Amino acid sequence: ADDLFRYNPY
Amino acid sequence: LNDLLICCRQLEHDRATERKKEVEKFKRLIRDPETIKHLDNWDAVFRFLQKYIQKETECQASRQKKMQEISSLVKYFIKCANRRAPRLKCQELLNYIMDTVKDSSNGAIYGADCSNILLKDILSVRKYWCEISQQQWLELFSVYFRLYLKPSQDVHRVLVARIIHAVTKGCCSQTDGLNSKFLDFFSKAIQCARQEKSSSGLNHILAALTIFLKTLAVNFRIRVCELGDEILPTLLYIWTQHRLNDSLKEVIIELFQLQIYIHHPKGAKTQEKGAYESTKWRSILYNLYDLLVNEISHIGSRRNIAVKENLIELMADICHQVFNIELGWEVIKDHLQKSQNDFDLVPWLQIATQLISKYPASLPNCELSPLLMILSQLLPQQRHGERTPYVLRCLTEVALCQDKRSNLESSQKSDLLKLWNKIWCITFRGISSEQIQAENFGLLGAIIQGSLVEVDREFWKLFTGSACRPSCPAVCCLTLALTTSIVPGTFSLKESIMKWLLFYQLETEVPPILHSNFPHLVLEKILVSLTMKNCKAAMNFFQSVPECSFSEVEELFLQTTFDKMDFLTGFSVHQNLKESLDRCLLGLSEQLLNNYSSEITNSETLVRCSRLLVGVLGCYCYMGVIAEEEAYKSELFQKAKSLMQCAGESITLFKNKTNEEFRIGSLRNMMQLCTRCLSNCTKKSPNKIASGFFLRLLTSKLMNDIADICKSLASFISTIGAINPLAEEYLSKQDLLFLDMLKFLCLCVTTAQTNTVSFRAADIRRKLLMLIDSSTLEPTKSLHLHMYLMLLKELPGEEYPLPMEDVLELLKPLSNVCSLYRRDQDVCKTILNHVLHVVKNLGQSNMDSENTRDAQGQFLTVIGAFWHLTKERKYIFSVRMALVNCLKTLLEADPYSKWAILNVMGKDFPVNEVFTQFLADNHHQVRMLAAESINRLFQDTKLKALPLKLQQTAFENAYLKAQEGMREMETLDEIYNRKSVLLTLIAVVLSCSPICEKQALFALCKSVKENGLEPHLVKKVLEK
Repeated sequence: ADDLFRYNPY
Repeated sequence: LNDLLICCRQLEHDRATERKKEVEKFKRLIRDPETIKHLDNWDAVFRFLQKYIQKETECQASRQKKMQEISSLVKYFIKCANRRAPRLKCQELLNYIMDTVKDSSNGAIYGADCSNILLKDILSVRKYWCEISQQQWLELFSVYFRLYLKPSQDVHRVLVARIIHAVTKGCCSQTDGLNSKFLDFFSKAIQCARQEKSSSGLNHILAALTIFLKTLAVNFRIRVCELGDEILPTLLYIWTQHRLNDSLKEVIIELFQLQIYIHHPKGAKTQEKGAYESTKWRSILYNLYDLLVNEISHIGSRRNIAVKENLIELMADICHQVFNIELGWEVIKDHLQKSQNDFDLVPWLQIATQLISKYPASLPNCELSPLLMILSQLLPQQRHGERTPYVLRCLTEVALCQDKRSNLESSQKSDLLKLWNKIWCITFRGISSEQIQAENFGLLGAIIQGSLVEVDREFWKLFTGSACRPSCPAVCCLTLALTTSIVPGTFSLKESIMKWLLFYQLETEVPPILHSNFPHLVLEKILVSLTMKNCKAAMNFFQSVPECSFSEVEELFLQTTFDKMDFLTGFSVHQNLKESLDRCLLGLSEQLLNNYSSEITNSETLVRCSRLLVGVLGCYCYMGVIAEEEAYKSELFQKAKSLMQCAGESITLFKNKTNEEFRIGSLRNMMQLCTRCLSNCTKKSPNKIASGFFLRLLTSKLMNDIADICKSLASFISTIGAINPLAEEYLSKQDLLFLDMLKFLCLCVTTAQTNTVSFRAADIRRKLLMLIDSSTLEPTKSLHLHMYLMLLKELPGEEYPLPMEDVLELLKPLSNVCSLYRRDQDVCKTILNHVLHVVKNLGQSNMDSENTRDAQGQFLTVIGAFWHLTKERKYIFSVRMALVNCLKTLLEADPYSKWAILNVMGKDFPVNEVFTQFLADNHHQVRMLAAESINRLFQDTKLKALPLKLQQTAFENAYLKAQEGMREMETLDEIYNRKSVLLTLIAVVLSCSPICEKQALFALCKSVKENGLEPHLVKKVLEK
């Protein structure tokens, strides 16, 4: 729902 | 905790009278531990209360009192549960409010109380205001407007209107907007107002109608024009027959102005130029002209005799649209001549002034001489009356209009010269009257700028001496005279003017120049040009430096009809005069400095004097008079440095104790002045050199004190609907001062890297980055949001890129900041508009280390998240437009899409392919923006063309998307908009890319008969 905004390098 | 559950279970029953005791216990059991335990519980107690409400209402005056007390209980619960923070589930409460309001079984006062609670507790909360879905908005609007149309007349009706207002705003500011089919609803109300005389709440209804038309005008333009043609006569009848109160009159005037804006975008007179003409509209225009003429002759339209500005603007627009029952300038001339009382003369002067200023071409040439004949008869009264400033302003506008025309006849020119000389002779006497000194001088400027009168020797005497003290209009007239005249010798005059400008009373009483603000680099230019051998040439050289609402909807209207298309469009100085000027400036500066006291003198005066000194030095440095290195060793620079050092004492003292509240205004003024002093543009201008000198003036201690004050301030702890979190009303004086100081520091850091200064830019930048630390910054605070947005907008720079670690520091909290405000459309739009400034530093790849890819990924994941949310119909057209702007900036940064790729759902999309998707949007404005910015796909824009295959593929994709926009098809407006989008895309491709000219021409030829493009429109585009 809101995890898209966070940046995930791995 | 169990006690509350047991009490609720007991209240679930139906006791004869013990339920009153249970209610009293419920009201009295609310305590701090219960509230702490309720944090997540409120839903369960709320639904149990709903059970009690329905059970109680299941079982006249006594019933009305019971309803009143039960509503008091409900509002008590609502205010208690949300008193600290919005926690109650909003959808169920909205359902409850709708259920209680729609049924007529409840009493009128009970429904009024429920509506009041909805207005004051739901629509006043930003979270609830933002989380409401479109369907709830539409059903609320329908329910609360159907109630308004009911014949039941009471006091709550006005309140009901307010509700609709708020709802309308929400439905126009948080969703896609109401459907056009709702318009007839509004129409019905207007019809009632034709027969109903009380008119309880027409102001709010008409304001909501204005908001709806503003939102709905971008599309459905012909529909809005038809609605106006249908509605406006009823409004005119109401205006004629009603009481003529204030608010309703103002709202009706605003609605008329909006209708005129829509029908005639930016004064399009004829249909072939962009207007929309109809017989009904022309009749309405004539009737409204007559109504406004009648309204002007009224006491309430204005002791004061000037008419309200909105009425004057509307009158001027109507006159321009009506003027060629002659109804020409002869009517205005007759009104000017016939009227004797000044009360009946000022409005026509205002109308003429506005008509001349806004539409210079309205006045024909043949009417220039007679008009000046009439005006010259109104001015010469020896006493200056209340009508003199308006006559002066009208004469100024006439002079400025005549200056812009080149097709005048010789006889007309001679007559105009005679009249201008005469009225100059009359207006020159009485110049000593300060009461109108702001207007008089301005008129003189209009005469001097156009070279309409030869300047005599006596005019120059006005500046010298003590006849008139310096002022902004006087200085503007002086520089206008210096531009287009030669100073008579009569050295005795130039030195006199210099002394008058720099006059200070010898032994306190600060000079007027140091007290009144002047436009930047105006006094210094005059002072320098006075000392030069060729003053006129120096002034011309100084003036020759290159330059560094609903209007946009009107521009969009003009673009749609293809009526506007932004695309396819050795000096020497007298040594004695220079020494005299230096001596006078040094004397004034020393007199200011030695008289300085820690409290008596104001802070901004010292900064003004320092700015004047550095501006004079920079104006010298722009020419060959002085050299850069030895300008630093001049005594003027030392005196300016001393003045700034003296000015820093106030900053130090405020740093010592921040609790003081009376020092904020002076500090804010000084920060604004210092911000105005510095410039970031680099185009070899006197402003740049003056800014460099001023930057070199500042010491490290002052910067460190400013940074410490900023850190301390940061760490320190009616309207219609919910308040925007970015609204300035949430900011105190301390917050405003902190923002001003932060902007000043940002500009200092940005401009310091170019030159060399005493302080260290790296340390100040590090201190600034310390403010947005994760442990310190909370995005939920409005001040922190403003700080972060200001840093994002100001810190990045193109000429001198920031270190990539600083870019990472800037981009670190952006994900969380966007996460908090995912719901809010306005904050998302502002965030996108501010973050599009980082792409200039992100695009750099010379130091392509791991930090570069980390920052690029951090930015691209957020952009892709916004794009993915947009694809799911989650954002309004404003956020889409901001996203389109950001994508256009990204395309400018990386034309080849080497690194600008959006990642979402495990898939990758190049920015170029994503950009062409916006050509098939559901909103005309976004489609037009994309079509106009599509040229970024065919040019470097950093002007070399792209490879052949890339251009071919981009053109094919854009053309296919534009075709598909039409392919998925009363509604003439949609078809017209899609055709205009197609033609605009083709025209832009033709104008920008010489390679794809033949392909674009063939596509246009195909679409003439395949897509049914209008032959005249494509003919006009091809001609242009």
